[PDB]
Amino acid sequence: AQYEDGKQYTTLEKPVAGAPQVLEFFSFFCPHCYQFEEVLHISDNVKKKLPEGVKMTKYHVNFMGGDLGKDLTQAWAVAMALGVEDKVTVPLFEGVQKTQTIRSASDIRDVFINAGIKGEEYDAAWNSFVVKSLVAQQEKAAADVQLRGVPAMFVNGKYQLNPQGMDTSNMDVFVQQYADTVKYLSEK
Repeated sequence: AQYEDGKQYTTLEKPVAGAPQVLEFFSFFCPHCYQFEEVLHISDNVKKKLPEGVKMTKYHVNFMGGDLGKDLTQAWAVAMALGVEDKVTVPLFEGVQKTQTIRSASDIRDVFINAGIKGEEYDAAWNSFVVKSLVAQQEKAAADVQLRGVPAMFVNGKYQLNPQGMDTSNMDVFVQQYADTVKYLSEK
């Protein structure tokens, strides 16, 4: 076939019921994730090719960057709860990997403050039980597919994108191939 199990995607031996339709995992410590965000705009290009009625989910993971890696998963929960993902994603990636100015929870917080979220609003969110359950959801979704690598994308809790099996001569071509694959898996 043109799309083949083990080529552009793999199948989960243990499918995850009730899983989000399009579920992406990343870490602000993850070099390919930086690329996926800043250079390739993967999430964005997938969305433009997804059918009507499909929801897109993106979660942070703990297993990179130790203590700071966990802080970042809680901060991403804050970002989701406040709806400010699109204002902090780029400065978080650059603060962690480019300028290396993020070294503590306080520096993460500075990024939100500079993005215009208020101190009081950030700290309240940070400490809220709504953010706690949001952290739990990120961990549970990663746990369900026993996730040991990022970037990662899963479609309908059954299929896993396999970017290694796509050409990287050309970044635009890699992205379209990636997105068409999601669309194909989406319709499966």
